[PDB]
Amino acid sequence: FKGVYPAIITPFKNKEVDFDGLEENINFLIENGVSGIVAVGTTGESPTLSHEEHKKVIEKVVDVVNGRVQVIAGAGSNCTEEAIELSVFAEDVGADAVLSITPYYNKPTQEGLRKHFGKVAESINLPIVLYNVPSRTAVNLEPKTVKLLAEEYSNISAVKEANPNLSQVSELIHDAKITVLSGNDELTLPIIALGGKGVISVVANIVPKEFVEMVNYALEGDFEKAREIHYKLFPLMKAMFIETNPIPVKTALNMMGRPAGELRLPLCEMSEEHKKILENVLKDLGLI
Amino acid sequence: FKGVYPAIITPFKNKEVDFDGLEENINFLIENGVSGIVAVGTTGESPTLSHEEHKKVIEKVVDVVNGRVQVIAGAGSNCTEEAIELSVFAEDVGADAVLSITPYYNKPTQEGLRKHFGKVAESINLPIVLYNVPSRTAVNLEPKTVKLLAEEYSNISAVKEANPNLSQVSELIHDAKITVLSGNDELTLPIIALGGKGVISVVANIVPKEFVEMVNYALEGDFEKAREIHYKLFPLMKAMFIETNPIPVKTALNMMGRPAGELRLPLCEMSEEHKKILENVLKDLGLI
Amino acid sequence: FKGVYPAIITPFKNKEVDFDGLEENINFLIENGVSGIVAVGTTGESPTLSHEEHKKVIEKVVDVVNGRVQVIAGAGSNCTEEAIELSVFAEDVGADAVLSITPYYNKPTQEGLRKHFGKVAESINLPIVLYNVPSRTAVNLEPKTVKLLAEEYSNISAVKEANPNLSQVSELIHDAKITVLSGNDELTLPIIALGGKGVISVVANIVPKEFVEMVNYALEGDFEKAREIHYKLFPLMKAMFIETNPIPVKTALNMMGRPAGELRLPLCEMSEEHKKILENVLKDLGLI
Amino acid sequence: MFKGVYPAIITPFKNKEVDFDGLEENINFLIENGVSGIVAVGTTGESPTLSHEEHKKVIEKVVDVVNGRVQVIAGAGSNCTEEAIELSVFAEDVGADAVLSITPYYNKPTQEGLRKHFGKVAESINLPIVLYNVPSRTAVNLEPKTVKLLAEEYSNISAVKEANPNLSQVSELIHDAKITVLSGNDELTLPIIALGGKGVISVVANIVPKEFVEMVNYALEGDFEKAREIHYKLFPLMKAMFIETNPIPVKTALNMMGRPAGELRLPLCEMSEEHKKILENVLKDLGLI
Repeated sequence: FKGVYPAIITPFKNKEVDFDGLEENINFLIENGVSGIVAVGTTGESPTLSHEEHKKVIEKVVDVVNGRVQVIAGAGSNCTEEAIELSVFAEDVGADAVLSITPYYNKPTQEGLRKHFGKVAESINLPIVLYNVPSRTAVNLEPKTVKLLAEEYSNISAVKEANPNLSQVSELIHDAKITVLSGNDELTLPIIALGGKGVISVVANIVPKEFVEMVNYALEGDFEKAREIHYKLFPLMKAMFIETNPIPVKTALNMMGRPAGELRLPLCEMSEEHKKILENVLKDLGLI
Repeated sequence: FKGVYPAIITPFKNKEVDFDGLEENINFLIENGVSGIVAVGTTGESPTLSHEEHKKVIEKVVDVVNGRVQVIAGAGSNCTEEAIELSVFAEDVGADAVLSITPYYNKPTQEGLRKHFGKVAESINLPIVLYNVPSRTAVNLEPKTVKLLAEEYSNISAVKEANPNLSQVSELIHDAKITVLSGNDELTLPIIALGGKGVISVVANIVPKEFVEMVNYALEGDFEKAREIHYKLFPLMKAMFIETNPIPVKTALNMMGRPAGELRLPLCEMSEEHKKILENVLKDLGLI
Repeated sequence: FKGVYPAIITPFKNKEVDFDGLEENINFLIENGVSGIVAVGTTGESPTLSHEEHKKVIEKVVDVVNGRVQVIAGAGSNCTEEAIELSVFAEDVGADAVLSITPYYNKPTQEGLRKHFGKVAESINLPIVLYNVPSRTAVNLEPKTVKLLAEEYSNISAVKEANPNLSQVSELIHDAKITVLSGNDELTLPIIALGGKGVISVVANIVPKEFVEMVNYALEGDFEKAREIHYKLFPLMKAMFIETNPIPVKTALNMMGRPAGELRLPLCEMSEEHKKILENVLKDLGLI
Repeated sequence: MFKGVYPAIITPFKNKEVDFDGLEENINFLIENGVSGIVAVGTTGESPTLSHEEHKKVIEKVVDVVNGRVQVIAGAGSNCTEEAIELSVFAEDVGADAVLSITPYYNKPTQEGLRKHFGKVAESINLPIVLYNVPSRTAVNLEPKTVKLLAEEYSNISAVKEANPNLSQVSELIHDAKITVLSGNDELTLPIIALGGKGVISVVANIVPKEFVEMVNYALEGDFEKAREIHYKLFPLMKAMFIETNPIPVKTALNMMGRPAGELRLPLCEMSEEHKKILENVLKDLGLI
């Protein structure tokens, strides 16, 4: 795993997944140089997709990409048995990897997380991206735990790290001997300087070419040029979290006239104050 | 809503729900004076129950209780369509009310929270208990949002408040359109002192009788007698969070030889260290 | 220690301590039922008094009170040498107790705190009220450290507890080593329910009579009547922290035409937005 | 401007008194090793536990010993505005090159209170001023909007030592401020420079000045492959520097290495036996013994 992997939105139309818009979105991202696509993660609205829709979206992404970039299937759950069914499906349907979130809400212990991901890792042969986002899940996947997992299971391959405490990123790089992927667009630059190898990205849905450029300069070690793009995208990056992801990214795509449509409850339209702000940021970049 | 409402565990035996054990537990609680039972909440491991088991547990609680005390059924979800469907089922199956958790993990705005709970309120005629636990969900249901909800829908009746900042409870009581139930055993006494009317409780699975008396003292305004049971049980209350609920409560029940059985992954067995502490707490109380 | 001790403001006039206003304020609070006076704490702007103003304000409080009620002198500092000096001064000048805050900013360890408070307790024969407020000091004085202090030093007699996690208060009460005084006006009712014996108060500066009545109702165990006043005063109690104390309380006292005067930098006049909220709260109470 | 590595020097004590000879010897050690400047009597220097007179004499000793070879930044912050002015005026009068000025701690002023506070400091002197933000100690966060107003009004508001570990605060400063950002966290120094910061005010540069200077110069020149190598080699040491509250670990470490430090002043006190051993092993691993 290296470079930019947009966490793609799931577009909706007439209350159903918009499979055609999906294809068009995927092809857009591929023309602009992304290394891969993460299907049905948080930005894909996994919580509000039926079991059956989650499967059809993954299959659609696998079928459209048709090997041109890595397809990473969202397969996390806070129920271990479900995380297994999903991971096995991702392998069977032809995904190249699995993104597996730490169980949210039920708050397992570190031993719980170890056991949980261990089952997941044993269930499939695919590379697994562990996904840590304490601010949403109420649990922090500790580096020592990842080190144990990584040393037991060769397919445990990377961490998408969205803990904003970057000394966790140092511990992972130093002790854990795992690939770190940024889980926060705005921390991608400093995480890559730390040893990080890429990013699973929200904003790359909107500006894939520029984000790909930025990340490529950061990987090459050209931070002067990376910073230039970072600072240019900086207001857009802030606007991506002006309300909870994916409310902003879908709003922005609608404003640009790209496929996205409605958010599913309990997610809902941005405030007007917030819209105008995003509106202005998009205008400043000449995106609309 | 008034008094002690144990949030019951879901006992397991041979990877299946222990229906006889459930029945044994319910009658134990009823016989010790609880006002009602909360089925398949987070203490009942709802995250790791199948859709089928969820419905079967609630049906069994309804049928065993047989109108004797209130049955409040867990029916929340971070997907609104799923919340509506669970709530409809609880009504159709004969439950007296619905416990509805704020969407966890996807972090809806206050407006999205209001829309989510509105859809739930509109789907059923049963009284609804809203459930706020920011330390698990990563979202705080604000008192002004409860106020707007209780104003719009007459079946929005109570809030199980587990926010540990008791100014939020004072604000709920002040902006007075709902009954406040303690969502934390150890804060039950000060929450009733503030004007709370009961508790949805973990510890009441273990010491139903004593907790019922404490609460009744607090409700009567006799805090000297209430404090005396609070303090007797204080070490027990702490041990109930020595690891993530329901790990300790199930552990404790197994210890006492009562129906409980295993935890489902990613929840797992307590530390040897932590069990020793729990064991000793239990022993000092003559429960083992 | 029992009942209501206002932490009095230090009024200023023409850039100097307003000793007459001070006298007038003290007399007003005594006439309206307070149990004592806390001089030159945080609410009295101790960080912005010179060393000589600090000693003078305390001397004046001692002199005006003239033994009528207990005088508790702010002493204490994040430098142990200064804390001893301040404490020995309080004794020499005729105060009845000392209020001693945990060192702020320099973050000593629990062992550091024990040694700091030990040196203070050895330096004087007066009773000492420990002051814990992690939200300001960046340090939490653990109940086990209090237990240890109280066991070694018989003049460590109380803790002013401003940690809003009321489990910490339950722990302090369970050890029964020490009197608990509320450090937060709005948590006074629930803290007394838990076994607290009173409050070091901000809002008592504004409504001494009403707050004294609330607190006595609570100490007698009449929570029905305690609740009535707590809810009557709730919007005021919130207004008291709408910005950092003592900016609201001095603002309210000036609006009321009582001695208070200017705030010393870095504290400064409240926002116009916050002034409007406070003024309406004072008007609702008939205080302006 | 401010650039490169500025250690926040300890104040060494001998027999309950500031150890001036030890202080001199520490200063020359750091200068020998290529530091850009010295930060005197900040938190690492136990500013809370020094007398007024010790504070003054310590800054005086630092100015004199340094003798213009490197920049001297004098800690002169207080949570009392009148005292912050006084300390600042003194730093200028005595010959320091710059003032470090911490957001008032404990009393929790509002943003506007902070602006007015730093405004009075800035009006009091002509020295460049480094604003120090460290919410984990002060209970307050100086917002980039507030820094931007300061810098727009006062030409001598020159840098921020940023110890807030939320690094998008750092990119908000780089993006909006026009102030120099200095790292306030040894372990975040490398990612802060990547974001465009220009150096660090450092605890660990007291122990390994030559290594830190060179890691920083690599990160400054944009050679992150080599910055990373030194960052990870020092990573256990950087964590040890906060194993207990700074400056407990750094002084414990200097004493272990037989360099001037001596005792901590209450309420600071000796490290636990368990923490001592962890520190010792990391010192042993780097061969600092």
